[PDB]
Amino acid sequence: GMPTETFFNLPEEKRSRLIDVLLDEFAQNDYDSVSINRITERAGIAKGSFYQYFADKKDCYLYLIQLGIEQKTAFLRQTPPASTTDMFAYLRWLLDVGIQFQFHNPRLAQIAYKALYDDVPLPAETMQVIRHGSFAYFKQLVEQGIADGSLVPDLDADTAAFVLNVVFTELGNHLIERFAVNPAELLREGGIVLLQPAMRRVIEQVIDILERGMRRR
Ligand SMILES: [Cl-]
Repeated sequence: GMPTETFFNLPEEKRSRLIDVLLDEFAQNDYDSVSINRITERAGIAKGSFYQYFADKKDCYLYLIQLGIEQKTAFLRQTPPASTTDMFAYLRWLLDVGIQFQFHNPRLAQIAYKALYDDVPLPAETMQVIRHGSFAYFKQLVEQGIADGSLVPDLDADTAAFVLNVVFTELGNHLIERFAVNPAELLREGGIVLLQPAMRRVIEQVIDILERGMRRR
């Protein structure tokens, strides 16, 4: 179901304060561990008033997942595109974009990341895009690269897509783990941008490994 018109007709200051609380709750806790009373208490609203904005917990989770999808697509289109024809130069740009979206929207990214592993109630079409969307795109890129003779001829597209998908999914979390001292405050204050010089040489190192491993000799 969709969020109620009561939720959408809320004053911007009240609705933004509620979304901030919903993002924290769904990113810091597993779907089954999410507390509706903790939401109303932190949002500073009446007890039992959550159901005046969302029919159930499922509808609220779907809204947050769709918010992450729409935000990522809008971020992807607002980013200056790559001026290249090389697959690996494009992959470096796409890896950089994915990491930048995570650093600017950590709670939305964390909710979308947990959906890959946790038992969450998402429709078949939404679940497919979340868990198999990026893999399918990498497989298409690898199949294109083998066809134009740039990649190793005997390369298995499915296997190469698996390696690209796991790296792209986990790099951002590893960068934070390696370089960010107190990530909570660093992401909130926006100081994560000061670690880009150290993070970029890792992004370049990652692409170099994938390039040597996949590109034709
Ligand atoms: Cl966020």
